[PDB]
Amino acid sequence: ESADLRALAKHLYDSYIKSFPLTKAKARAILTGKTTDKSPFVIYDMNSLMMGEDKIKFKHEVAIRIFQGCQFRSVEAVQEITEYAKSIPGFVNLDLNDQVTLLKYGVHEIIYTMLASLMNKDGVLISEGQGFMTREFLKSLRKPFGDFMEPKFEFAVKFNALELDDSDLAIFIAVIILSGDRPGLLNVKPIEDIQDNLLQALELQLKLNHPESSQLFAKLLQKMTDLRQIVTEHVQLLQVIKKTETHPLLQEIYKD
Amino acid sequence: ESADLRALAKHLYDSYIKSFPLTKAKARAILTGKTTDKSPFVIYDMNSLMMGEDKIKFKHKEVAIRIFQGCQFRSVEAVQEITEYAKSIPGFVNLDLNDQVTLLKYGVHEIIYTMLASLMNKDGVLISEGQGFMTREFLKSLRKPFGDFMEPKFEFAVKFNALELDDSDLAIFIAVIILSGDRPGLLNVKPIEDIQDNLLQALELQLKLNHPESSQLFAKLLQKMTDLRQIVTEHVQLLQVIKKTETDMSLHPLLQEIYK
Ligand SMILES: Cc1c(C)c2c(c(C)c1O)CC[C@](C)(COc1ccc(C[C@@H]3SC(=O)NC3=O)cc1)O2
Repeated sequence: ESADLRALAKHLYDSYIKSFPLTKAKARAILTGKTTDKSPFVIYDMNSLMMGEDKIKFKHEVAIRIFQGCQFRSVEAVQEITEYAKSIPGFVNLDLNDQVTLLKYGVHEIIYTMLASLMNKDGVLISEGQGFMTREFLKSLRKPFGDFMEPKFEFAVKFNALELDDSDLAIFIAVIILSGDRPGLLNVKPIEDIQDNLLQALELQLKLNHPESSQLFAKLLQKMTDLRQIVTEHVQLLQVIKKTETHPLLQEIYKD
Repeated sequence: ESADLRALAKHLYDSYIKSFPLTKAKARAILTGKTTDKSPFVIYDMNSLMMGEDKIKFKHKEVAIRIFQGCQFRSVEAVQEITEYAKSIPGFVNLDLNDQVTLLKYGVHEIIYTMLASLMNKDGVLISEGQGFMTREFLKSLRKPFGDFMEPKFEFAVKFNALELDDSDLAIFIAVIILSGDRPGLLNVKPIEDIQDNLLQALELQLKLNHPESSQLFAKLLQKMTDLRQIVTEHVQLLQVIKKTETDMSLHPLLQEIYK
């Protein structure tokens, strides 16, 4: 019944709010919004990063130090997503090796998804939204690194064209984690039974929440392919990056 | 209204029977055994193959290369049919002309491997209008580069075939593929994207009437549009290996053009 999907929907939004500090509705204000409640330090020069890097609350060559920090968050979101996943009804009851797998692979698609929420066409928010690093600056970086985030900007700008909100992404995010075609799973029926349930709940969500936006649920699913390619070809930089910087205890934190 | 979509569902099925002579319904009857009039000749090793040329017509220099140029000739004949089918898609011929070409350049191969599964099972694939059948094992067993071309298509086919789509559904899905905004180099994307909402609308309603028990098949089907791109990519690159280990073997120009 609809009452049950609407239930599971509210459920997942709630976990989404608890598990994820910086929400999209929150970041949208902080971004180009007109609210003067605060003003993120903008990073645009080389002469503004190191001037910001003194006054900010960062926890850590420049083209490399910039990369490493985008890796500090990846290791953070990995935890936020994991905690969110545990609240997805049935996820903890799956076989445990299977949970690790679903998360091993979904993490990289969940990250770029919610990164699109901190992104507009000119840059991206940083450090809980206390920063905005311009896209023009990120292109300007040493050749192994200059096209690091350019694909994610390009993809974000399309994904945001959909005008999803946090209530939409919550159910969307969940569908990714339950992909059920990940390498190496062992009991696949329950993963799919859950995904079907979430995919149902997504469909009713966008229909209730964007009745004018027609066939939006169908457009959203094909953005999941756009993601699987972003991640495919993001690994191809992440391998070639192991052909530049060439820590022991740190490499263990960041390994893969 | 419902009925507008069911009319568009019928129109595309009708173009589909007329544009493709090897439907999934023909393929599935040859493969099963519903007959003794349409049984195929099976090519399980080299020695079969020289006999199959006696008993079937293949207008075909070594074996891995002639089998491969075999796939080329068929590919070219495949593009010609999809180009024909595309022309029947309401609105497609009304687009900007440089865009028709673009949608076709990028869509033609996602579609080939889609309807290739119609002709595949776990054990092999139908060749020559269904007159033959080449074991997956034989295809894995060809010379170092070529014995890998068919395998991911076999892999995609076994998952895809599991959806149990018939021709009435595939006709709509093929047309959802062609009309894609996401194609690089497209001039005016809104009129394309507007068509596809309607094609998608049709596919959603079609997949529900034709497959009620099968929950979320529309969703599930839209997902496998990911696996196609991954097979095109894997091909394009492995196709570049051949053209430089094999600088004597040629490439049909149509294929050559639609391959940037
Ligand atoms: C003689 C013959 C063969 C050998 C045959 C097929 C037919 C119809 C034949 O008549 C079809 C299945 C098939 C396994 C070919 O299936 C493929 C079709 C396309 C492709 C990709 C090619 S490669 C390229 O550069 N562009 C393509 O379409 C690979 C396998 O082998």
